[PDB]
Amino acid sequence: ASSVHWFRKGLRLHDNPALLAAVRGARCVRCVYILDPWFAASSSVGINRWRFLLQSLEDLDTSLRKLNSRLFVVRGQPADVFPRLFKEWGVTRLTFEYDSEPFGKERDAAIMKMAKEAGVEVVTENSHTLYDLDRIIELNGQKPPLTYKRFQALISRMELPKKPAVAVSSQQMESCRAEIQENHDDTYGVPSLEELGFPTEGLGPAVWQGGETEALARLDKHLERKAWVANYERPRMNANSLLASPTGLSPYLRFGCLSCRLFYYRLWDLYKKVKRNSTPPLSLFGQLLWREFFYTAATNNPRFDRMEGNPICIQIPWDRNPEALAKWAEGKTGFPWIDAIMTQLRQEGWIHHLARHAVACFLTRGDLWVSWESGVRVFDELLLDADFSVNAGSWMWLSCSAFFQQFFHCYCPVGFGRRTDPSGDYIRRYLPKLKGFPSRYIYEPWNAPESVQKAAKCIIGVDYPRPIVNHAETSRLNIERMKQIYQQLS
Amino acid sequence: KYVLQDPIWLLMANTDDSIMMTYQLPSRDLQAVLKEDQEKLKLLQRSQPRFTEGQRRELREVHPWLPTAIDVTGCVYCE
Ligand SMILES: [Zn+2]
Repeated sequence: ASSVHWFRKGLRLHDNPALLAAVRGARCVRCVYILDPWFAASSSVGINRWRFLLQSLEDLDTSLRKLNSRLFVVRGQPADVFPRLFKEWGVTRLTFEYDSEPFGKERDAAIMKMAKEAGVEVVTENSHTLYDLDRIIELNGQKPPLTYKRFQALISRMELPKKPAVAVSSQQMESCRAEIQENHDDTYGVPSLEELGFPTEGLGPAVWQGGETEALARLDKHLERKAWVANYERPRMNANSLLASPTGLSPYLRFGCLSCRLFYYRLWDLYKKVKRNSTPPLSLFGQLLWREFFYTAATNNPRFDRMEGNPICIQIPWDRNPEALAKWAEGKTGFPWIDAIMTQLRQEGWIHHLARHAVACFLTRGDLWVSWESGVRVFDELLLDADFSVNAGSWMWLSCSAFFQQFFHCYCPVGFGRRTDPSGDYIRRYLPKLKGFPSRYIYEPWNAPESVQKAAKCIIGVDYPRPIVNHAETSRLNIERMKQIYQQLS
Repeated sequence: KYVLQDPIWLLMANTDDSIMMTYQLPSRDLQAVLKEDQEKLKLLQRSQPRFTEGQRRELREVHPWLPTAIDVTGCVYCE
């Protein structure tokens, strides 16, 4: 038995029911990530996600070193390399973690058609999600739950998520060092950002360090008294919450550097101990259940991330305005609360979900009437924890285009900031052209006494953008357009 | 040496300083831009999402049988 475990997500040694599978009958096996660095990356603006991916593989390599093995990044396409890799290695079987998302599925299947017709065995474990998503779907008449309320109900009636596998092996794997070619780094080394086409001069330490190793350490911090209280007990919105938490876990969950299940049965264990209750409210797991919901709402929906062709998305006459979408994307809307969320997003690769809500509102329903599926595009390159299902699902709800949950008033581009962080500490941080402005004026630098803009080294329209629109003006009109879509809706 | 390019949203847009630093959105009329939506909607209201009895019921549990979060004059902070 000689096999291959293929990494795409599930970038982790722990809770890997797929990497476990491959090793049990095996004589000698090898792991792979497959990348064509030459065409992999879509744009100059997407450095954070690729840096995160590459630190992740690098960690995987380090971890696999301690197993006297290494990670094999293979340049090419999962279509051209697989057959060759079959012949050169005589691999008896292939193991990889189930990808639910529509396009992955298709691709995964056509790569199953290939392995079967080449007489190689295949096992998929679904360890990216808590549940077998298909069963949630069959339990509901083989259709996906349309509301979060019904989603919740359906999973309370099913088994509990599988326990984290005891994935990792030493004396039963570490000595599977059959073949050792030292031409290795030259051919299967982990790419650098430059092979991807990114310039890495002047480049600081990643705010969000990749890898399973950073993920597991983060889990532990996440679950200590101070982080617990502040996140799970007395949650309050402060200027500090906007900041990238050292305990944040969303990116690690997305790449699979952390197991969503391990996270699950530890968030439970901590509740059990601290509250002396062995059956916790469902809302405790809220951040995971919403991730599940979406992975579920989209698995049989090839067009989940598009308005038209999507069976659950309201169709709406969004405007085209490429200059507007650009000013938004760049953080040059002229509205400091928005522009600083967009700036943070771009430098760091993460924003707080309410910063997301505010920014999603400004572009869609609130002020510019640009299609949400464009916001999804912008975040797909920028946001560490975005992916097909999670990112589009979220944007549908926020724009008022889907029925996952109760709608809610439009956050204000000027008000909702000064409530959230009155100090203006956040804005001064990400927009240093606006340091010498008093918090009083700062969220609205246009309606602030001219003397100040003169005596603040930045004048509006010259060093900082004049306001894309004015809020009340344009928001007075979209709300009626919004009612119209709903009046005339049956 | 490799040079990736700007993402599509930039390439499709005029992003020189006058657009970035001071482009403004237009000032319009309500009943003009309102009517156009009606026509496009008549096109659109084909997919429109349609559900069935099994699905149509769950919305009542989460939604007011809907203008609730929108039946207002502006948003909620500058009107
Ligand atoms: Zn407002």
